Amino acid sequence: AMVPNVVVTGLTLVCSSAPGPLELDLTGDLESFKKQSFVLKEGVEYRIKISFRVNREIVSGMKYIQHTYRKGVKIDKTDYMVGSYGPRAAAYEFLTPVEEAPKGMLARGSYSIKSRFTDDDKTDHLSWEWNLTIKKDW
Repeated sequence: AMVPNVVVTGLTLVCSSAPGPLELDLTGDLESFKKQSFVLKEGVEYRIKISFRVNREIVSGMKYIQHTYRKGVKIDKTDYMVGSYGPRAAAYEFLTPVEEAPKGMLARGSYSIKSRFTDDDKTDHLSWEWNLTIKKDW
């Protein structure tokens, strides 16, 4: 009861080219993302931004983990060391390095991503699943 020490609040694809917002509110119903997708134009640059709050005490070794699937088949895994954080009023933001969306006809289509935010105590701060659809155009 009932403000947890760590609350993962959002995922955003930061993409200058995109004509609309690309945000998941992670304080919401996580199951809903499975039938939703972010659309990205092929080859566009973007970062993933994870927003999270620390409310009471230091947390060490925060880590963001992504696994990428295509048609239910695992194709990639990436781990990002986020670091050690103490409490503060404002949400922290972790940004992945710039990446490009896949490009070329064979690579277009939908991909699913399983995301986890954890720490060196292996706490399941949040796990969620979301989809990315790569298209010729926005």
